[PDB]
Amino acid sequence: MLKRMYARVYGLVQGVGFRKFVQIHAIRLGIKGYAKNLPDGSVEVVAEGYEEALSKLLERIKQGPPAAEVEKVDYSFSEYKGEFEDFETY
Repeated sequence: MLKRMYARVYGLVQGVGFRKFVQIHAIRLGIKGYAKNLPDGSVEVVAEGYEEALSKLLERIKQGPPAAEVEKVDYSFSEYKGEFEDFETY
């Protein structure tokens, strides 16, 4: 039922509202975790919730808002730990 999803996102994905787009969708889907800006310009997303919710969020992560140029997303799944209480940015 529940999983953790990790995604790393490459392209033009900083300074373009990419994480605001991801956050709005994560909240709608009941997902907790975070989207973190890495120094190299990539974004890490850690997301926990229902597996179907994560599948839907992954679609949005790959899509991005129009200003974002999403070129590649590497992702994987692991055990839901249930420790996140909100969806944050770092």
